[PDB]
Amino acid sequence: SNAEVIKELNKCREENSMRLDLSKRSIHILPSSIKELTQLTELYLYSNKLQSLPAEVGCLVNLMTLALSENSLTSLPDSLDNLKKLRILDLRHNKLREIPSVVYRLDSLTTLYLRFNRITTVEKDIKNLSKLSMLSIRENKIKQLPAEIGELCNLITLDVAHNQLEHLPKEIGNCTQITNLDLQHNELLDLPDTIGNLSSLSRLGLRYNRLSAIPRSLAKCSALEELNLENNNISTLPESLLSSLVKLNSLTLARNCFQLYPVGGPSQFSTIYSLNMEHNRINKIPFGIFSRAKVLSKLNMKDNQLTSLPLDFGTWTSMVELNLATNQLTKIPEDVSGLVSLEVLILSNNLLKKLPHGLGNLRKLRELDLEENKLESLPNEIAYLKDLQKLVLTNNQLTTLPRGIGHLTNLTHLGLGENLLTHLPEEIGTLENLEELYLNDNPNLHSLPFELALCSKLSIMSIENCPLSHLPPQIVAGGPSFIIQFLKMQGPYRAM
Amino acid sequence: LNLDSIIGRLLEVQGSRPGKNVQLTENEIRGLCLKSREIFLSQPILLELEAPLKICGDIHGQYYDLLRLFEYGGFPPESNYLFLGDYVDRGKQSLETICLLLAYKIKYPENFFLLRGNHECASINRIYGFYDECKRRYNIKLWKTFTDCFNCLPIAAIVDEKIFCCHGGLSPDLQSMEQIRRIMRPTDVPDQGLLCDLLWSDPDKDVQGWGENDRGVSFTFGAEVVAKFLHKHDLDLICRAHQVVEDGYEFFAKRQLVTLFSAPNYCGEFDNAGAMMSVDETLMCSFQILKP
Amino acid sequence: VPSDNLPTYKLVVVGDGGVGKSALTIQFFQKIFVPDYDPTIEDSYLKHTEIDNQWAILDVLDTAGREEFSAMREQYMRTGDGFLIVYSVTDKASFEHVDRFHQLILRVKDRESFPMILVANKVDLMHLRKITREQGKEMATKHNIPYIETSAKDPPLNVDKAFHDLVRVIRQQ
Ligand SMILES: Nc1nc2c(ncn2[C@@H]2O[C@H](COP(=O)(O)OP(=O)(O)NP(=O)(O)O)[C@@H](O)[C@H]2O)c(=O)[nH]1
Ligand SMILES: [Mg+2]
Ligand SMILES: [Mn+2]
Ligand SMILES: [Mn+2]
Repeated sequence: SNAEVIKELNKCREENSMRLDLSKRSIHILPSSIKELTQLTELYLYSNKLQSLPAEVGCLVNLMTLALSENSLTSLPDSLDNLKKLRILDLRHNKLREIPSVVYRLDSLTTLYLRFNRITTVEKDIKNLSKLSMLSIRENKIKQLPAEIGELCNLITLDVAHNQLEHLPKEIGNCTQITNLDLQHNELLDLPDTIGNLSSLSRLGLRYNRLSAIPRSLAKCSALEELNLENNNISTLPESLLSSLVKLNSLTLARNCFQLYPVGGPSQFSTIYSLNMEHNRINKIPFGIFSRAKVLSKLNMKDNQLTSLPLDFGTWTSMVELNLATNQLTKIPEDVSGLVSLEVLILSNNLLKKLPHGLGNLRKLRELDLEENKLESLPNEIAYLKDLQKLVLTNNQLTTLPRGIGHLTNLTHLGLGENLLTHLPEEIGTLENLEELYLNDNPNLHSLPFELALCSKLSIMSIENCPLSHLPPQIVAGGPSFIIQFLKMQGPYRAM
Repeated sequence: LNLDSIIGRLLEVQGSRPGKNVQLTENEIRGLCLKSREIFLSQPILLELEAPLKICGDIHGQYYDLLRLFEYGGFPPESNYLFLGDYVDRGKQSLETICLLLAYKIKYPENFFLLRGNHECASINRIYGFYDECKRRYNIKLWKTFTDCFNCLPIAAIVDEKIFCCHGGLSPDLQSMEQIRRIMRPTDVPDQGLLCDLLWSDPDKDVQGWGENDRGVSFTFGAEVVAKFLHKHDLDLICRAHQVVEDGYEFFAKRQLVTLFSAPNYCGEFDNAGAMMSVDETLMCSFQILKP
Repeated sequence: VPSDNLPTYKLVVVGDGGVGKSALTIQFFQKIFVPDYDPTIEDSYLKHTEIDNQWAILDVLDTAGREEFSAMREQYMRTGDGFLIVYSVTDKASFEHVDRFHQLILRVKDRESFPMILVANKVDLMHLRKITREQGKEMATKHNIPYIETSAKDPPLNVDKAFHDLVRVIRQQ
């Protein structure tokens, strides 16, 4: 309401308040009487409909915060020149097609946010803003940065993610106080060797670019806590990169061009807790590669070219989560019994026809995903997986379940769809915690055991494309809730 | 990726009798998915586009009907395109349809745009055909590769500050455009909330405000909702799809909203024309009717 | 289908960097878990939802936890009707800093007490957990505020409950 706006403006000069909050008021045009309120040090105009700022704002010469996020601004008045104490300028979510020329003259600025505009260029005048400790210009259309970026020697955070950069000026190396360098989602073909000059660098966003290699000088950025190269064109790493990154907690090589593990042997993996190499073309895991990876607890090899596992994979005793999905494995060796700490084992989209007896020794296993294999049976020893909560067997060749399945009393999710099941064992009735049971697309499943009625927590059951011809047609046409009620009422457990 | 060769073979069957497949290799199609996926993520989830632009509604895998659309409108890059979703399911050649669209997206990424429809969703296109077609002609691994790609599609577009486009429609929760920008990708489509409603909701003339939707998902919204939305965000038009309309397109709320449907004689059950909307340099629209 | 003239509750999520404020918020609104870390400057979310059969509009403001991202945080907090104070159970320093955020809220709002819930996040990470449930209930009792454990990771734990309970605190004051 414009009535309220002018009312709040009078209140401000009446109280002589140093802060004016006009956010979220649907303001199209700011009244020129704001020129009166020269005591202001903070002015909040965010979340309005401003297309321009009146020149009278240049009269607010004591402002240290000018907050304009989420408007429709297409420029700024040259009168902002007078705001010689301005420290924070927030211009996110506007419609600027360039950094307004007056912003390049606001040399007192330390904090400048330009996210989500339409900017294509950063002028050499950016060197005027030499006191900037935070520059964010992500989500624009910038293709190049000027060499003058190197004159922002107080920069702590530089965020140029979500642009169209093909290169970084080598002068980035002169911004030696940078701890956050955000370059993800650009078109970067390389990094400058001067990136090693940023000895305080601790967060480096590189994912979704076009990198073919990482400079050896990155080894100097020994405060890096994560290295995430996801979605680039990288196939190797510089010789001593990873062992030099002594604080590395996580390494992501996903969606690159890897065919082999990076050379350097086991010491490269001594500090990381997680290794993600999904979506590459890696054809083997080297013998002994994790012999020094004492804290590595998560390994993701999904969607590679593995046809077998290394001979020592039973020694991966620190592993808690293991994803081998979408490879070409034909067997799992009996030595799997060594992974007694494993909690998540993802094996979907492989060529497995059977599972080893040693599977029964995975005493901590909580999730086992085997969808889209060729499994013709399950070993009797799966009955020993007492921690198991989720068992996914969708799209396999199963004809029966072992009766021992009923010993998995912590199971909540059982996926049996798209199999060859002719019946469910009566022992399913001791799955006291079962909540989701998927039976869809078992075309020779003509009946269900009355014991299914003892699964008191069952709330999702799918039975589409099961004939279930031994049940009344009206009941199976009514769907799972009718089937279960029928099993309760017509079976021996109705009183229960 | 041999992009021009893929496009050539996809266009080779132009003129032939409908139904004739195009046998791209598995590695070619997965390459289309991977390369378009990263381009989708390199661009905003709320696209800001400029006219001239041709806007098309549902295709639903009617590949030869899509080839006719490009004949009337001009094959890229002769014209710029925005499609509003629902490329797969129902039709007979979902694969050829999506592959050509992805190839054009990779080839002309600044001039060709694809929004997400409610069928660009694994839980939906598992049921209505695309999964079956994938498993028939290739394999499940490829279908899941498509899902990774669909999960990255943008959700809405605004053309020249004035035309707001999405597949489904408005949401009770949509109060500022930056809420759409805060939708993270890759993502599945949720059962309810903003992203659901943008892909699932429908206008309705008999509803005052918001009403429940016969589909069992999301909402209906009335003409007064449309008017207040346009006024709030200083827009002139909502362009959406998602509902088959007899004459290819249908105005709503005194032409403040248009429904576009580009799949003529949809499924075979409906005797409907398709249509596209051409937007010129001055935001003047024109509607081309596509005969069955 | 929401009702008509609903009240709006402005909920503000505060806490140290990396504790999961944004992952909780995004799980709550978009129903996914975002695994990659992107520091927040400021973001907001809005939904219509029914809590205890009363319809509400929840406007949720997600704030910066990293020091170098924290420009304007006081002003954004100043507009709140209630707060989630979030710490990570794997991050001792984030738990210690609960007192600082509790003090910041009362000073910004100029009140001796104010609707707030203590949120102990990332409890799915059993083997890294450093702050016990006991320490957490103790911190909450010290400040006389509710305590809740959450996980933004699938399957999410108590995410809707945390936000809905904060609205209850606001209503019930
Ligand atoms: N295991 C697990 N990880 C979580 C959980 N919540 C967040 N994370 C992860 O922890 C990291 C930080 O989460 P985020 O929500 O960005 O933290 P924040 O509090 O918003 N950080 P900031 O204050 O800088 O904006 C992300 O990698 C996120 O996926 C959780 O409940 N469990
Ligand atoms: Mg955050
Ligand atoms: Mn649709
Ligand atoms: Mn449709």
